[PDB]
Amino acid sequence: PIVGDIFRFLDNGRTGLYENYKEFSTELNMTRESNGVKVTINDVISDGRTLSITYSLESEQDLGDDPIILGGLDIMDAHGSSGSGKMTKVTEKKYVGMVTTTHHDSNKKDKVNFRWNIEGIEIPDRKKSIQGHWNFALTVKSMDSKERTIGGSSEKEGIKANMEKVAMSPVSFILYYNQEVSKGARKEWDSVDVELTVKDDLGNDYSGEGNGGSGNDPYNIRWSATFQKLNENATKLIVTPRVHLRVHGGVEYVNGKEKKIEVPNKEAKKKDIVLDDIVIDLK
Amino acid sequence: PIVGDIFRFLDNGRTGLYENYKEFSTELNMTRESNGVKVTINDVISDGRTLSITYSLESEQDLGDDPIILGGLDIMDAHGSSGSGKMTKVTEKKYVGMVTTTHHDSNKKDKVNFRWNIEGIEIPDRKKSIQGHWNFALTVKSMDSKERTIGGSSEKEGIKANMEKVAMSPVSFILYYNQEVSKGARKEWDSVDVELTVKDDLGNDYSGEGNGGSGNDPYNIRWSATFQKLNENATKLIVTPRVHLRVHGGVEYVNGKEKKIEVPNKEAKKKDIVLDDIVIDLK
Amino acid sequence: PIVGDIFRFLDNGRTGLYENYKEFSTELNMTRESNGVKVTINDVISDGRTLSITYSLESEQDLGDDPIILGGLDIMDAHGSSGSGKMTKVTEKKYVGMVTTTHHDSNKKDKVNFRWNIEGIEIPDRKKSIQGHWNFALTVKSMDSKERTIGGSSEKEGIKANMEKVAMSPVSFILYYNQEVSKGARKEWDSVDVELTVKDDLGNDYSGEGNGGSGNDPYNIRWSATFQKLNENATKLIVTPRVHLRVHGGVEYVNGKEKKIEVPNKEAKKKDIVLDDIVIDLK
Repeated sequence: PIVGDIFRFLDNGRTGLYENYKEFSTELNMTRESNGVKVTINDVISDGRTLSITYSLESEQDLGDDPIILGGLDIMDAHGSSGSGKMTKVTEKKYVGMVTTTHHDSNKKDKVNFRWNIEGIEIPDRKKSIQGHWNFALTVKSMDSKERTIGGSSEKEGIKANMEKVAMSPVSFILYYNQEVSKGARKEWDSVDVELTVKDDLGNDYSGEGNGGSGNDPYNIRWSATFQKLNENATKLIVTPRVHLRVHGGVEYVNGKEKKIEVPNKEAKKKDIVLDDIVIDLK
Repeated sequence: PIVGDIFRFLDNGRTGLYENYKEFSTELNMTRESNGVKVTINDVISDGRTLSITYSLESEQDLGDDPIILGGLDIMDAHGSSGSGKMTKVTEKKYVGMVTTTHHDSNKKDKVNFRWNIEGIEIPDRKKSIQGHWNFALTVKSMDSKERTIGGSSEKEGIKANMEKVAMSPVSFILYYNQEVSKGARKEWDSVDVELTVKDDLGNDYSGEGNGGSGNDPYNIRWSATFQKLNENATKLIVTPRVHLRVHGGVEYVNGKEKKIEVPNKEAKKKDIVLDDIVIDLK
Repeated sequence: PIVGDIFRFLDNGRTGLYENYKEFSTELNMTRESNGVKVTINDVISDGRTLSITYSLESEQDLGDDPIILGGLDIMDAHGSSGSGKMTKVTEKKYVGMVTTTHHDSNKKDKVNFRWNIEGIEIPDRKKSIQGHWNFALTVKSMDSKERTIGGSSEKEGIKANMEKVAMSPVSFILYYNQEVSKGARKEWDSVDVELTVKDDLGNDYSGEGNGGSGNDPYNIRWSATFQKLNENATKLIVTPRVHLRVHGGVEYVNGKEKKIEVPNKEAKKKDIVLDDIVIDLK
């Protein structure tokens, strides 16, 4: 009850990644209640890399349209961490959502100890928050995954994508990789962002979702993304790096020398998208 | 100054619980000030079970109608914890409030070490927050209480309330207890909530307030509540468990078979309130 | 890029303090990215007393006018701490800001270990937050400063300002001090606030900014403030303590005894500003 599978309920309208999550999840339906607010933490699961959690939020009284969870899901001994969260209305007193955390410890964790510590629910519609504490402290065993360390790359505008690792669970698979930007390229561009699109030998496409990036400069970022149950008959992944370059503010028309149209800075120049292409042996 | 007794000022319009809190409180009026905002932490007190704190908030500039404290009151070595907070305007630059935290360590704590760590004041009226840090780190000695471990219960619809413990301070008293729900009952209901109402042998009623609940499933929840200075001539508590059952979304009219009115699901059925009744020896 | 020197960009319209901060800063441009939001932590610097950090915030999608950083900059082994933060729009997807934290460890710290842990970006304009994690864990070496322990004071209305310490970095200098309030004075006043204004032997004035205050009662507060690069030819600081006294709610007119105007409480009385004056040997 509420919604039967929160992972699929939340997986919209480009779709697929969460498809096998509940079945591989540990169901807990463990509850905390203060101040008219019952928080339940439903399905639980851990890549080894990323920990995803499913919850409900029920109240005595309207949360409205976009309640804000104050607090945080925290992994003990995460080295860095990144994350995401969604939430969706099912009734004006029921909400289901998902919180996701990715640690940046070099190796994956067999057991993830985490604490979900909520300190408040803001109800922006009603200008107000519900104060209190709702806490869960628990550790989860990770599903196993096969990781191979891989290489492979393509360059172009200065600006170049390196594969690092691949990891395959029963439910999903992960691509680890990073972007490098040259002194040339850094200079004409201030937001280089390298997306990968995934196919296998075989026809198929993979839906996926970033898990966050990191860097010591604004340009050389290690990233990783998670994608759909790898197809069992696939031999090879074909990876295309989409690169989205950007710099605007205001700007100029130069009706010039005549009668030709011309902007400083160059109006098509100064924020574009480019491509490349890599082959990974599932082996 | 500000308001003389924040505990009573905050205790509205069903009334009584906080009545003796200030007198048994440790007054500290310890202050922190950054960014135009002076936070004072006035009265302090600890059940052994729950820690309640009283504060003022003064600013240079309007908080408006419902300022939001970003941060948290945290008990060191709390096992779980729950809590509540209220705040009330006294001037457009003065606010008084109370924060309450309940730990779920099996035994009560003689000393409670806590940290009140504020990271911000949102001013939803003005769409804005005041960023900063205001921190108090301090430990409080608990008032003593007499706790007896008790049993006693009543069942009905599957769905059954068990007393666990009673604890009596000079200022207030606590009932520990839990609800159990059967496979039968769980199935027709998704929000069973067991409230207790308290009398003594003697006429009197007790105002009280939940301190939070906990469970490993959505149904079997350990709870506790706090109630008024127990009356000294009372011998026995008479406890009535109010049970509020719920499931709606949309719904149906069936003008049928004729001419009788009929909803799926059954429109009076599927969210009700029931009762029972228990006797506890103050002994 | 973005803005070249965030410290000066943020230093408005009484101006000077941040003027030499970037040059003495450690530039890091270390980045974290989740959920469409790239947070960069640009310039870094530490008084020994206070740690100031500069950052950018870039998004895929409007932050609007006053985004709210949920989370906190935290110093490990800070004894108490206080802080401040500003942020300013540069584009509807670019924001630059500064966060400042002051620890109240008796001695200054040669290395400050801190964690910047962001758990969310509220977008009050759009009623909404972006959930996730963006974390930086890093330690900074402090710039050296010359601290002398000093005394000196002036009294008046009961109510009296004591110098404690002075500390001079290459970029800025700090005055440590405290206010004391007598039983007389405490009684007619509930918000005594002692500001200092700074000159040297020499003509010059110093822009400065509180770093927060602390006290075990609402009145005797240790404070400190930071001011501009001390002028090299200065021999002595001339410090004037401005004292702002306050108590209003409502109030009265007494057309009386005739025809003279008279308010209870006394309408000019009950919130004023007074002064004093101290000489510190730079020695």
